[PDB]
Amino acid sequence: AIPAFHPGELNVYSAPGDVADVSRALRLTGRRVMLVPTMGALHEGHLALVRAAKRVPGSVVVVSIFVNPMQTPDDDLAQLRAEGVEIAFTPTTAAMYPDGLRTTVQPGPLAAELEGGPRPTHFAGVLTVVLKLLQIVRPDRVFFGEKDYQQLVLIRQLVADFNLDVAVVGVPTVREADGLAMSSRNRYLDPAQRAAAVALSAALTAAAHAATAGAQAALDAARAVLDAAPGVAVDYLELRDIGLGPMPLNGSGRLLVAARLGTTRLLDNIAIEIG
Amino acid sequence: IPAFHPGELNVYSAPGDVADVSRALRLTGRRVMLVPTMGALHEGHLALVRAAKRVPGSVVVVSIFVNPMQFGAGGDLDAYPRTPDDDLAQLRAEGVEIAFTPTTAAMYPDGLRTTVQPGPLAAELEGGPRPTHFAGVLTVVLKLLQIVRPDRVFFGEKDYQQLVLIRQLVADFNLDVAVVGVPTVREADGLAMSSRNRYLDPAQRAAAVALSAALTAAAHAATAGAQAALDAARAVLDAAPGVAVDYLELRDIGLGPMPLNGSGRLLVAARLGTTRLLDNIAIEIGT
Ligand SMILES: Cc1nn(C)c2sc(C(=O)O)cc12
Ligand SMILES: Cc1nn(C)c2sc(C(=O)O)cc12
Ligand SMILES: Cc1nn(C)c2sc(C(=O)O)cc12
Repeated sequence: AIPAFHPGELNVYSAPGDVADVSRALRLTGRRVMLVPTMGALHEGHLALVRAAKRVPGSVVVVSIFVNPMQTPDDDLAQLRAEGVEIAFTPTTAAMYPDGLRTTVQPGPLAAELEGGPRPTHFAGVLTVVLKLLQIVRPDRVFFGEKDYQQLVLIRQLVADFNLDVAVVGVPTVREADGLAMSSRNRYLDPAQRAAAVALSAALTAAAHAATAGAQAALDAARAVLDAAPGVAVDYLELRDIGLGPMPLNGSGRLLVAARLGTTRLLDNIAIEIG
Repeated sequence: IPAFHPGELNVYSAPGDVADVSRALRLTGRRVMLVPTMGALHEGHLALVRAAKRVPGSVVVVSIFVNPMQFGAGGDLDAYPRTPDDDLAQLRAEGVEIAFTPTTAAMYPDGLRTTVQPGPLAAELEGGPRPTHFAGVLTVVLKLLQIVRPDRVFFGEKDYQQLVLIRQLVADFNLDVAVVGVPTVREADGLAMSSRNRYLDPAQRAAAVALSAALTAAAHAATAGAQAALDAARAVLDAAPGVAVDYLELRDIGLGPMPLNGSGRLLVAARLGTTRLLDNIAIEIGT
């Protein structure tokens, strides 16, 4: 028997088999199943993922809330109900890992770069759980923010390399009024830190406009903006091609930055068109 | 989609071709059965095919791919037997409707990039000296499952450790396929079917009955306990000219981090000249 599913309401499932059976039943009814993976503590950046999913005609939206051990609940659910989301998938760690940590996904060597410097197993955790959610839910499209750009690229590698049939959709970063990318970590910044933190996005938009004068100009403009900020310890500032290989001499790229303010690590990135 | 002719063998090399045919067949009600192979087909493989065929309304996909990722060496990949003409002929005789024969480039356009890391079972038994072998196997099997999206996938008990690892892949990644293990098909004297038996000369083929003889002796000895079962098998292997044993191990049925209770699996690997042969059997201890 298919688990209970009430159309137009928020249906919450905590068992992977339940959400798997309801998703498969809905697919058979002529719905397109959209998956929005999250770790809860939802903010407007997560809601942009939800809204992008909802606009696909025929969509049913599944939002998973799972804190990976390997990479309020009531508040989150209320936010999803207010968005018209019909399915939330809220499994326990033991439901996700009933045999513990066993077969995992090994990322390619991109996972050791950039964010993988301080956290060399983070992406193996992310890709393992993303793979599992994709198999449980079997969505037609899966939605991820561009803010975690290296994650997004590695996800696309997973999908290509394991021949997954899902479409991966990147959704542009949602930003505070001064450009700071949204994050639950922003609230930990004191006022001097929060003022300094706008240097990340300001550096990146300066670089994207400087880029008519070429790659070096784009990088030097971003470095000058970051150098104008106090208490911003830059971990990296890298211009790469769109798939995070070496930047080509012109054309399309991506500029990524990460920095520590006090004990809080912030990331941002932007599209760059060289010349 | 490309062309699909029922009651005929349709051969697709392009992953996208077999994926589109598979999805179209599933959409019309047929259940899709996958039998992954490395070619060089013998009656062991045909038993998997026959098991697949008997599932009602099934369409059978047999894949043939010598997977370079599960080979290290040392020339093992180049030496693997390739008999493509006979393979497709056998499949036509068995009434299989789909053969999937992808190229290396189609499977690995980016080389080795994201891969499957098996659990600790992969570092034991066959994996002890070949620590990357089962990562190769699981990577290729995951890709085939995603390409074909079968309802059921068929593997031999012959390669028992592989089968157990594929059940772990399926469970651990929440794959929506059922894994069917098919019992080992044997020559009249007991020798397990294998695409390596072709490398046994007459003397080695005669000597090689010792593996199956040892294992069935142990299974019967096992009414007297584990030591009795192991010592019976060791005796038979010891009496065999030119069999060099690499391991003889009695484990729990899942080969995992748990001791033997009542039900076990006894596994052997041995070398006859340069030919390495495997076999295994169910063991029931005592009562
Ligand atoms: C910032 C931000 N913008 N968006 C679309 C997203 S999705 C997300 C997330 O952590 O999933 C963060 C953000
Ligand atoms: C403000 C702001 N900061 N960043 C990194 C970007 S990207 C962007 C945009 O319109 O693409 C606006 C902004
Ligand atoms: C003959 C023979 N050798 N072996 C290992 C086995 S397992 C078996 C069986 O019928 O279950 C028969 C045989």
